[PDB]
Amino acid sequence: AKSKNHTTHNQSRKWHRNGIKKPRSQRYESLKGVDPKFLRNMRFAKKHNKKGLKKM
Amino acid sequence: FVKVVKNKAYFKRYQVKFRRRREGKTDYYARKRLVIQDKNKYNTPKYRMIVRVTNRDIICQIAYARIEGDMIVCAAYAHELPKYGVKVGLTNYAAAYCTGLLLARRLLNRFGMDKIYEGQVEVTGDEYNVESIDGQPGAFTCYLDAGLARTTTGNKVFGALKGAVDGGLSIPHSTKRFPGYDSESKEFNAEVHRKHIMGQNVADYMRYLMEEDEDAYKKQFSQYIKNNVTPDMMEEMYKKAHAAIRENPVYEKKPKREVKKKRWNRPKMSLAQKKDRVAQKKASFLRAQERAA
Amino acid sequence: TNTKGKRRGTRYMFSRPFRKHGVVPLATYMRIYKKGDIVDIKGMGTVQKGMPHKCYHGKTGRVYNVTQHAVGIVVNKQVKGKILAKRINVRIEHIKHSKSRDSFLKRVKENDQKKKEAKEKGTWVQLKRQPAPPREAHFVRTNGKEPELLEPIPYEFMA
Amino acid sequence: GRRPARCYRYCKNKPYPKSRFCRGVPDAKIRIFDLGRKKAKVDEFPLCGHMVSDEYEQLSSEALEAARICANKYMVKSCGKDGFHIRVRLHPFHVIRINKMLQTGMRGAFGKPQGTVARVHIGQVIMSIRTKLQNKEHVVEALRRAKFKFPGRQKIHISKKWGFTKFNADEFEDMVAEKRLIPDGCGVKYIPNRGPLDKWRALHS
Amino acid sequence: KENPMRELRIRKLCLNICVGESGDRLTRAAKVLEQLTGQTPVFSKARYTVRSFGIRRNEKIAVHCTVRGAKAEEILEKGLKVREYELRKNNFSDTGNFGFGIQEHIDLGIKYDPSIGIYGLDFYVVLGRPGFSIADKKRRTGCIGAKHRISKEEAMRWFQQKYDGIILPG
RNA sequence: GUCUACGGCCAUACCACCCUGAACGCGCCCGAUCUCGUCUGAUCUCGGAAGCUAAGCAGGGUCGGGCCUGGUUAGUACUUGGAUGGGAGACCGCCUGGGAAUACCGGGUGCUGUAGGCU
RNA sequence: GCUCAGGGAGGACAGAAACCUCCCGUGGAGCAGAAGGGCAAAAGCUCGCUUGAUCUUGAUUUUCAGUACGAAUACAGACCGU
RNA sequence: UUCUCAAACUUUAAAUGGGUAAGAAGCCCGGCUCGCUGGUGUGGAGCCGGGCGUGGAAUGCGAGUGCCUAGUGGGCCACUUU
Repeated sequence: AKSKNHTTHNQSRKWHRNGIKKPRSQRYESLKGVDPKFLRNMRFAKKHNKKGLKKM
Repeated sequence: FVKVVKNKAYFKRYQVKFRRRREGKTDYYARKRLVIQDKNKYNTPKYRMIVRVTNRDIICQIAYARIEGDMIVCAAYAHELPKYGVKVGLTNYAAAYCTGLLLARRLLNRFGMDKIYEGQVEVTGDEYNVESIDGQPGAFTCYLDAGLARTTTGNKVFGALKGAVDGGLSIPHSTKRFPGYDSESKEFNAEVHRKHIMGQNVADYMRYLMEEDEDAYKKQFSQYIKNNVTPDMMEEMYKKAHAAIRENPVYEKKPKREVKKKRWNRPKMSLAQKKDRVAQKKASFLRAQERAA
Repeated sequence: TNTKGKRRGTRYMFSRPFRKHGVVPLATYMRIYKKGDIVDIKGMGTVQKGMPHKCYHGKTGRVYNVTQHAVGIVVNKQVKGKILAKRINVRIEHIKHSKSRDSFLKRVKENDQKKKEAKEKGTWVQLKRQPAPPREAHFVRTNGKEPELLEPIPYEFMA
Repeated sequence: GRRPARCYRYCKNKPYPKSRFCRGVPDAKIRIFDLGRKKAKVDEFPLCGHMVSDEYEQLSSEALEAARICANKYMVKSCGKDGFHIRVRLHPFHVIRINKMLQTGMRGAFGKPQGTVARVHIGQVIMSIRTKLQNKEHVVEALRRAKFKFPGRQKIHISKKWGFTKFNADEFEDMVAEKRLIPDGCGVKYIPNRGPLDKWRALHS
Repeated sequence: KENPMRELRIRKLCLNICVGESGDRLTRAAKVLEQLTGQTPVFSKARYTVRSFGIRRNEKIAVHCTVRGAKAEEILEKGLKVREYELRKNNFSDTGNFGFGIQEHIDLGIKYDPSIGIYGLDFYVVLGRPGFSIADKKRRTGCIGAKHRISKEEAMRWFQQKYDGIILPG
């Protein structure tokens, strides 16, 4: 009782019924996966932005 | 009879190495680590101190990486020491040391950190290394490029490295390769290093020969005899030079004589010349055949 | 059922071009990558560390992270159904700058000089790339000689 | 001995040579590919005569062998042993597979090597016969004998070249005259005007 | 006229005692070369096990000693009397260098011993020119060019002119 | 005109052989006391400067090999889309667009960056 | 620090093959194993020292459902080696 | 030199095909923060405050987003590769 093993026949027809959606094109990317030596420093850059506000 | 190793097809196959690897001047394995910067710097120039010991000269440069071709920021050659006191013996450890001190104090002039970072003014042979001051502009950090020279204990390259370190350049190094390092017992001497720095390694050989015979001395040191260099003058001849470098490090270039414009060189034989030679040869071959019969 | 893996069918992809083996050109290591630099991927087989997977070889992303050796580059490998803006840590030898963005900002900066000029004057210069139009009516000078008559050569079998 | 050649006529499979992957193949029935007076000069066999395929089909090593024998047999009965040079300008490299039954079935099916077949394109030379200017109407007959030994359609072309060369018969005699060609065994050596002149000096000596 | 910077000399004299008799008969072969040369040799460890000859992989077969300069001339000097100041034509190699073989080590101011015995040592002369030492540096190395080499025909009229030693046929 | 030190692209730069190279260089080279190594001061290293550019090198040469780059081969091969086209098939033709590669044949033979020389 | 496979040409015993030299040698060797890719002052080879074959979070890749395990690439915090 | 070739060969090398880009989240001024990076108002990134709409290829179309969810998970045929 052998069967059909594999196909990709009807799959392209199915993928374009709701469309092959390009991913969520959003502003402000997350700082996820950024090197955590650089991200420490940028977090300190925002931490002390108050320091130079009377200059600003 | 055997096959031709270098066929008409060997050269279709054959890849040539890089021109600086073909000429046998650059180690691209050694260069691949020295020159390239951590790419999270974003164009911070990675400075390296180049020392290249020739037969008659010692070429000491400071360079940084550029895709066009690494740009030299400062360079002092050994043939600039005759304007400080070192007349002859240009290519010894003592004259190598002065060139390192020359390159150091010149760059520090060309930046404005001349008076800052004095370094070793009393030449010792200790492990001195430049430590930056809070407020004053930070010490110039660069790294030694030996080239294709085997770095055994007491290579002349480490003379010009010790010159830079005693000038005001914060270079990482160890005193394993500075002379006065014994490989068996593994201590380091200040004095035995200084014997090479001030040039008593040379002066003792001048004494050794002059004591032994006057044939093999007048051969070995012609210009030390010719230009009044005695073993007793030797030590102070470099001490006067060490303060003379720190007097006037700024370089005054040699002016060019006007280019008279004669070509010392054969310019390329053009197509109509290259094609006519063989046309004359195919006349010369056929005109000198008909005469035979 | 194919033999699964990572370097399966990369006999020619992560191969090096003919007479371009051996030492890597050192310009490849020392070109700067900022964040938001749109970068095209091409796995050099000589450097085995920090290779992309073969599904990214030829695909253009952009940098969200720069470390000592690699750049975190956001690429659009699709999937079966949808598309996923995903993040691969590719070492810099497997990477060039993309000249696709570097024909637009050249055209921004050039259509700004052609904007600044022809603004104050009242003169008007269209800045949209109008496509290659149907070519305008032109006179074709025949100069003395009649146009050459072509007629089909007859069949004659060579081999 | 083996199947009807109907079964392996058409170029079905990918070109499957005797290699490191396909080992255990028997030798082709065509050992010797050319015969006659093949130890001859260019300048004495001008008239080349070819057999040219109509179809994209596989001719067997054993059909090429029969055609070799049939063409040789007639040329000797016309011109004698030494009045021609016949070639076979195919080489049976495509290995033919046999899924042998003596109970196995289609379960675990990949054929053992049966023999070698010569894959032929359209307008491609199967056999070539260089002969003298006399025997123009014998190479036509000799190859027409051998067309019956092949499947599909073959066409006989009296080539415009000089024997087994790539140079025209009206130009070959006049190209050796200006030392642009050298007689070198069966074939000819075309000298370009591009080698070192010490080669040119050797020619005109 | 002549250019004395094209003066022909000996780069090195390469001597070997191939015994293939390791341990007892090889360590005593070192005493011969130290007498002959005046310097300690390096032992020749094998590449692979050949079984007909009776060697083994990395087993000490031979012992070699290369001598240079002043000493190298004197060691080659006395060997030529034992080959009676005459060499065959085909002793001389394509690339300038040559060699020959004196059969017994006793002929070189070396006296007999019932334990030392009757060794065979083998000479090879490396003929040189100023600037043959370009191709072995770590700085800029290069081929010496075909103009500068020593030929077999010139390596004769070195030996044939220098020593006035005849070069026999047959 | 040209070189040295460090280079960038990595044969238009390679390989073979031949000819000429002012000056500074670069080299062979000179020795082995120190430093450092070795079977051996050839190499590596150090201390030199008597003699030569002979080599390395540099530039030029070759109806040079290679390489790069055009032409050709050839709108051929192959191919996107099309037909109730042909043909027993094998396969081929047309329509609509794209369009290669050797053989053969010419042209070219390193450009050049920072820093310092020499004429 | 060297340069390999293989070949040329020489050298007492010594031959197809033991050893010592010179020359050529784009990889034709070797990189433990299958095969592919990669590599020449090395990734090969011979040595000198060695424990980054260590401890600790996270991110990411591959298979993928975009789950695991295995494997892996990039970091970062220590402590080390050279 | 020559005849004949390779799915597990290849210097070359298509057609169709896969990315990415074709602007206001964009460009150009400045200053300000940093414990990161350093010869260095250095290099980076982040923050405020700006000045600029000719909306910077063609054609068409209103897009976006979140839950809950059935059935299905035996398929088969033709064009062209295979």
